Amino acid sequence: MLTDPIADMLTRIRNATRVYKESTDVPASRFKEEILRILAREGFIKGYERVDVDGKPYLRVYLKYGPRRQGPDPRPEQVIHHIRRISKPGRRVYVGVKEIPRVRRGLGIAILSTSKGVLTDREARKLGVGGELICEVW
Amino acid sequence: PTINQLVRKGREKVRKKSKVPALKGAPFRRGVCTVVRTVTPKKPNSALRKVAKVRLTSGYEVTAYIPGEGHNLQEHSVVLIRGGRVKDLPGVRYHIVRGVYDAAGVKDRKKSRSKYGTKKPKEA
Amino acid sequence: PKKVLTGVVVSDKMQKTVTVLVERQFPHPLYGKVIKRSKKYLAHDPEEKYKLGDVVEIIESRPISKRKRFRVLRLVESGRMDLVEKYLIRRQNYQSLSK
Amino acid sequence: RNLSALKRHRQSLKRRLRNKAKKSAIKTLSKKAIQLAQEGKAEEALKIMRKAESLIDKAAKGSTLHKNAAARRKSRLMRKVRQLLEAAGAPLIGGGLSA
Amino acid sequence: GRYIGPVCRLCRREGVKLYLKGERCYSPKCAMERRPYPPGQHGQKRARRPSDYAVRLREKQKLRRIYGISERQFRNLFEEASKKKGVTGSVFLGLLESRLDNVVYRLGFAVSRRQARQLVRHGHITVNGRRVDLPSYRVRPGDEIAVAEKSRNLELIRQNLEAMKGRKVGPWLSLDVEGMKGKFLRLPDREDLALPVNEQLVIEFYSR
Amino acid sequence: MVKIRLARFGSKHNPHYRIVVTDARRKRDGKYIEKIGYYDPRKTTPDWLKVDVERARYWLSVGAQPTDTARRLLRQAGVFRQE
RNA sequence: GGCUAAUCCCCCAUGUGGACCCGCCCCUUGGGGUGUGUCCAAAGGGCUUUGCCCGCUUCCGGAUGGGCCCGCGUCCCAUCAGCUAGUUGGUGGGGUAAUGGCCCACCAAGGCGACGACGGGUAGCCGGUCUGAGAGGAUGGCCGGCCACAGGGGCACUGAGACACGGGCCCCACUCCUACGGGAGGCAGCAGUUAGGAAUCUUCCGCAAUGGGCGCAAGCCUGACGGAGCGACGCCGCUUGGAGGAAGAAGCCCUUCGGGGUGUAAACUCCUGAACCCGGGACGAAACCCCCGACGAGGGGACUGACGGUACCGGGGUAAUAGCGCCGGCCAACUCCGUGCCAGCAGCCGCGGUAAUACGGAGGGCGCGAGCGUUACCCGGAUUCACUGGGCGUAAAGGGCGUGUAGGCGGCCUGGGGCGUCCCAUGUGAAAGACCACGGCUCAACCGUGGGGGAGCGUGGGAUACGCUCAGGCUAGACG
Ligand SMILES: [Mg+2]
Ligand SMILES: [Mg+2]
Ligand SMILES: [Mg+2]
Ligand SMILES: [Mg+2]
Ligand SMILES: [Mg+2]
Ligand SMILES: [Mg+2]
Ligand SMILES: [Mg+2]
Ligand SMILES: [Mg+2]
Ligand SMILES: [Mg+2]
Ligand SMILES: [Mg+2]
Ligand SMILES: [Mg+2]
Ligand SMILES: [Mg+2]
Ligand SMILES: [Mg+2]
Ligand SMILES: [Mg+2]
Ligand SMILES: [Mg+2]
Ligand SMILES: [Mg+2]
Ligand SMILES: [Mg+2]
Ligand SMILES: [Mg+2]
Ligand SMILES: [Mg+2]
Ligand SMILES: [Mg+2]
Ligand SMILES: [Mg+2]
Ligand SMILES: [Mg+2]
Ligand SMILES: [Mg+2]
Ligand SMILES: [Mg+2]
Ligand SMILES: [Mg+2]
Ligand SMILES: [Mg+2]
Ligand SMILES: [Mg+2]
Ligand SMILES: [Mg+2]
Ligand SMILES: [Mg+2]
Ligand SMILES: [Mg+2]
Ligand SMILES: [Mg+2]
Ligand SMILES: [Mg+2]
Ligand SMILES: [Mg+2]
Ligand SMILES: [Mg+2]
Ligand SMILES: [Mg+2]
Ligand SMILES: [Mg+2]
Ligand SMILES: [Mg+2]
Ligand SMILES: [Mg+2]
Ligand SMILES: [Mg+2]
Ligand SMILES: [Mg+2]
Ligand SMILES: [Mg+2]
Ligand SMILES: [Mg+2]
Ligand SMILES: [Mg+2]
Ligand SMILES: [Mg+2]
Ligand SMILES: [Mg+2]
Ligand SMILES: [Mg+2]
Ligand SMILES: [Mg+2]
Ligand SMILES: [Mg+2]
Ligand SMILES: [Mg+2]
Ligand SMILES: [Mg+2]
Ligand SMILES: [Mg+2]
Ligand SMILES: [Mg+2]
Ligand SMILES: [Mg+2]
Ligand SMILES: [Mg+2]
Ligand SMILES: [Mg+2]
Ligand SMILES: [Mg+2]
Ligand SMILES: [Mg+2]
Ligand SMILES: [Mg+2]
Ligand SMILES: [Mg+2]
Ligand SMILES: [Mg+2]
Ligand SMILES: [Mg+2]
Ligand SMILES: [Mg+2]
Ligand SMILES: [Mg+2]
Ligand SMILES: [Mg+2]
Ligand SMILES: [Mg+2]
Ligand SMILES: [Mg+2]
Ligand SMILES: [Mg+2]
Ligand SMILES: [Mg+2]
Ligand SMILES: [Mg+2]
Ligand SMILES: [Mg+2]
Ligand SMILES: [Mg+2]
Ligand SMILES: [Mg+2]
Ligand SMILES: [Mg+2]
Ligand SMILES: [Mg+2]
Ligand SMILES: [Mg+2]
Ligand SMILES: [Mg+2]
Ligand SMILES: [Mg+2]
Ligand SMILES: [Mg+2]
Ligand SMILES: [Mg+2]
Ligand SMILES: [Mg+2]
Ligand SMILES: [Mg+2]
Ligand SMILES: [Mg+2]
Ligand SMILES: [Mg+2]
Ligand SMILES: [Mg+2]
Ligand SMILES: [Mg+2]
Ligand SMILES: [Mg+2]
Ligand SMILES: [Mg+2]
Ligand SMILES: [Mg+2]
Ligand SMILES: [Mg+2]
Ligand SMILES: [Mg+2]
Ligand SMILES: [Zn+2]
Repeated sequence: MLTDPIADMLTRIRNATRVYKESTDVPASRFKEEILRILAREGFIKGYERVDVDGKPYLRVYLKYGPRRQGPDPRPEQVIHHIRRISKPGRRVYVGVKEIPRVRRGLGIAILSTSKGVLTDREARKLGVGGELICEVW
Repeated sequence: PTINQLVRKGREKVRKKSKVPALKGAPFRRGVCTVVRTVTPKKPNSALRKVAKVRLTSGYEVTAYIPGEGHNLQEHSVVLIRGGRVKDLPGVRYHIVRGVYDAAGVKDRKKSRSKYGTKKPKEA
Repeated sequence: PKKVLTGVVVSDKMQKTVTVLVERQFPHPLYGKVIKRSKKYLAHDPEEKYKLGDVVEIIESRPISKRKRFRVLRLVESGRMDLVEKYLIRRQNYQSLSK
Repeated sequence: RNLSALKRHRQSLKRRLRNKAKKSAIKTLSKKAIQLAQEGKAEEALKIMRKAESLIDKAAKGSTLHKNAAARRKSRLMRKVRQLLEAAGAPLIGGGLSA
Repeated sequence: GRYIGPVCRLCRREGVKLYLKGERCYSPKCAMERRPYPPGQHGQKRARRPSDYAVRLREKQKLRRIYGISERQFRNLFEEASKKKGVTGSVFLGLLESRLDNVVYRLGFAVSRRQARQLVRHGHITVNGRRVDLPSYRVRPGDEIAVAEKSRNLELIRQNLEAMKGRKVGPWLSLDVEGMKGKFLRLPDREDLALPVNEQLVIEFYSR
Repeated sequence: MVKIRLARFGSKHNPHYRIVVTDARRKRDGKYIEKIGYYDPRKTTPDWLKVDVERARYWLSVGAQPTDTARRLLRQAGVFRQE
């Protein structure tokens, strides 16, 4: 069995971007869909869309990269420099509203699952709620 | 270790073990001498070091180094123990306070008199 | 507020008394994971109403005896013997790990 | 030496021999009543019970047998007297108790 | 008791001119003139490249010797400045400038820092009508720093204020030369002081 | 007996008292119930005595007994003044 | 053995009221009301003696203070794995202010344990304190809160309250008295003695303040306390001068013998005036008390100091303690001489067996400065027990392999619950400390006033993404 779908999706994205792929198929679920929506709104991925692979539902995450570079290693700069699951099964993480971290001095995001839905750090702070600290992205 | 493993067993604090059982944890400990001896040092050095076996007020029997150039210490004189080992003499884990109880300070010592315990001279 | 807990009646064998098992979740104070510990309270059953495997509420009471400071407030959910079987199996496992 | 707090100790002993005495009387009357209730003599047991209740309240008047300890003794006494009386009861006097 | 002894040897050891002699660190006699090298037998020898700790230490020493304080009050005032809101270096400099004796020197009542410390210590100085003999006394903005009328007849004070005619005073200060008054207008900023010291080096020194 | 008295909270040669409601059986500098004023004998400030009268009026209505000095200070702020 | 008083004790009466058995009602564990029956009260003293004051009795309530109970938290060893006979529960009883195996009799055979029982080791706990970027580690002296003990062990009496430090009984050890039969003791109260130890103070002053006990008050008591003394033990402030003064005295040091250094440092010129002398000289102190008004309010008045003639103000006035560590690298500061694997230094690396910047002295220098070093201990660095924040192919580390128990972890969709989770309100989080602001001692240390913050837990309300749970559904995992 697959034991952490959210971390699995994050790692699919991490590997796909580390080899500069165009898209990636992640097994589909509403919670993953919300995470992907937050990513697309924050500009980390070009986007995503529902798809069917051999009858089973999946999510095509279309990733984005920087421009091609000079000198040796012309591989473009990554847009998702870093992705890291935080609250994983076996050690769940919950933060209050004063405990919401500032990711990379604001240049990054923290995705929270809260009573009011899945938000970013800024969104949860302006909303004034805390919740499960899912992942850092920057 | 998993988090569950750390909940079940957890990290183990590391105990320190005192290098100096000059007991009661006291800074100094007075005693009576048994032997005043000259001992040969370890491999890389060569000299004649003046040490003293001591019976202590804590019921302990140790060996202490005699600092300075010359000492008035004898077989049955009382002395104070300061602590601190001598790298090149295995066995002596303690030092001797000079200028205390029988062990007069180093005569004609003019540079470092806090250590070696000698009074301030006069300049005519 | 007299404390009210919820547990499963795990032992019947006493007169006018039941042994209830009450669970409790809380985050570990350093490692943060949600750990689940349980405790057996002795509840006072005056009418012998409650039987083994029942899920009842327990209420803080004026002491009935030594180790007895709680009374069975009411029945919540009657007759789930799986938790009782878990307790019995855990206790039976003590036959090993001795010599 | 020779602190006059000694006086207190002296007084103490006095007070002891007072309290003791009173207390003993109470007990010797109480049994005297209960026995007669056990043997089916309503009037005599009632009379002794009234005397015992009076003695108990008088001991409560002083530092001997003060707050609700006296009510305890009176309650237990009247309970045992009325209960023991119910063997061909016939509450003859009817004074000590409420009808 | 602060440092008491030969001073211009510290003009030399720090390599920079620090006028704690008052005058004569102006006239060509400071011994920084025609002898800029440090004191001792090895003064005129080549200087080996100093480590980072050496640079930080010499900078902090330069500052402390300039203001003439002991290391104890120096470090305690530094911690005080570190706890306050604002840049630690500029706040530290302003607190050092707030010292009563340093203010007496800044107002030109004394020729040097040590002379100002003595004029304070002996009660010749007035603060808001009252006398203060504590050189470590801190002057708040708005306080009036004058000379007690008992000491107004003194020849040294009249000499110093005779030379103070036409001379200019710090922008965060002001004084009336005839009535011997004076006013600590505001705390001086980093620019207000011409101190030949890099305060960031002192901050980095106390980092360890 | 709950009382109203003074607790010396200054320093050596600098006495500063807290007018305080406390059980008489505790230390004079120990734990108290309510702090209902402060007294400064040297009178080094414009305000050297404050009371918060109505609280003292309450605690007197329930049976607190002030010290002669405490009663003096309470009357000085007019806890008893009834016109 | 005898006499005698009372706010000592007893009996009767009065029953506002209260207590108790039984009945009823409302509440719901023994809360409140009610009916009859039974039982229960008391003390006088003082004056300005016709009125008031100090008291006394029963009761309801308030307040403060406590008793008992419960959730949760509270060190090490598993080379401590089984523990348990009042032990677990019941009925009745005893005891208490009060629940209770708290104790007792009888009945049942239970209770606890790997979620650390039992055993052993260590240890008063907390507010806080030290350190640390923080998490965390360590600690709990002093001040404040709670606990426990009063030579060791047990026991009760008196009382609202003790199982009572300066109360009592008994056993035990010790010291003293002893007519040998028997007695008296209890500083872990303030000083002080002695022992032990590296080491920790005066057999001080005082009731003037603050607080306590008794008293109508006057007042008495108070080694609580307020002060003083001793000790650089800590913190803070201060002095040992300031300015002028030689391309630069002697001495000492090095030298390429030309000189360089100590160095404006000294001498010396002038000025200021630590100490000490002289005089004035406190705040802390206003009530209690007196008197007017009714011993109230209010108004006004007067007695009251240990510190101490100290602090402080005014006048006069002398240039008037410097020491300690270090100078090979870490680490800031270098040369000469002397010693030659000796004598010695040493935190680690390491120096010294003939030029030693590392030994010893000198000169000079660096660091601090009434301190400076040393030892011990705690944290730190140490991300070296790694939650933040580490690892296991060859460096320490994958268990010889499997089966599987407890436990940990759990695919997709919908819904109910709202336990975790989150939010709001509120209660609590004492004071001191910490933080911020203002202020009081000439400044600070110190202290006051005010403000802010705060994890956790209680209660009420709300949110439902995730975790959980319950119900239903699906087939991608699993099995067939
Ligand atoms: Mg050798
Ligand atoms: Mg049963
Ligand atoms: Mg029972
Ligand atoms: Mg078993
Ligand atoms: Mg008496
Ligand atoms: Mg009898
Ligand atoms: Mg009693
Ligand atoms: Mg700052
Ligand atoms: Mg300005
Ligand atoms: Mg630092
Ligand atoms: Mg008390
Ligand atoms: Mg009133
Ligand atoms: Mg007689
Ligand atoms: Mg007689
Ligand atoms: Mg008679
Ligand atoms: Mg009477
Ligand atoms: Mg009567
Ligand atoms: Mg009636
Ligand atoms: Mg009646
Ligand atoms: Mg037994
Ligand atoms: Mg039995
Ligand atoms: Mg039975
Ligand atoms: Mg019972
Ligand atoms: Mg458990
Ligand atoms: Mg112990
Ligand atoms: Mg800190
Ligand atoms: Mg602790
Ligand atoms: Mg303690
Ligand atoms: Mg003490
Ligand atoms: Mg004991
Ligand atoms: Mg005892
Ligand atoms: Mg009494
Ligand atoms: Mg009692
Ligand atoms: Mg006791
Ligand atoms: Mg005693
Ligand atoms: Mg006593
Ligand atoms: Mg006796
Ligand atoms: Mg001794
Ligand atoms: Mg003292
Ligand atoms: Mg008094
Ligand atoms: Mg008094
Ligand atoms: Mg009178
Ligand atoms: Mg006396
Ligand atoms: Mg005292
Ligand atoms: Mg000394
Ligand atoms: Mg100092
Ligand atoms: Mg020369
Ligand atoms: Mg000079
Ligand atoms: Mg003069
Ligand atoms: Mg006065
Ligand atoms: Mg006055
Ligand atoms: Mg009159
Ligand atoms: Mg009046
Ligand atoms: Mg008086
Ligand atoms: Mg006097
Ligand atoms: Mg003077
Ligand atoms: Mg001189
Ligand atoms: Mg160096
Ligand atoms: Mg050395
Ligand atoms: Mg030679
Ligand atoms: Mg040589
Ligand atoms: Mg050699
Ligand atoms: Mg050398
Ligand atoms: Mg060295
Ligand atoms: Mg040397
Ligand atoms: Mg020197
Ligand atoms: Mg020291
Ligand atoms: Mg360490
Ligand atoms: Mg660590
Ligand atoms: Mg660290
Ligand atoms: Mg290690
Ligand atoms: Mg880790
Ligand atoms: Mg490692
Ligand atoms: Mg190998
Ligand atoms: Mg290996
Ligand atoms: Mg293997
Ligand atoms: Mg192996
Ligand atoms: Mg399972
Ligand atoms: Mg799931
Ligand atoms: Mg589960
Ligand atoms: Mg909820
Ligand atoms: Mg709150
Ligand atoms: Mg606070
Ligand atoms: Mg405060
Ligand atoms: Mg001020
Ligand atoms: Mg809530
Ligand atoms: Mg909902
Ligand atoms: Mg749901
Ligand atoms: Mg299902
Ligand atoms: Mg199918
Ligand atoms: Zn100069």
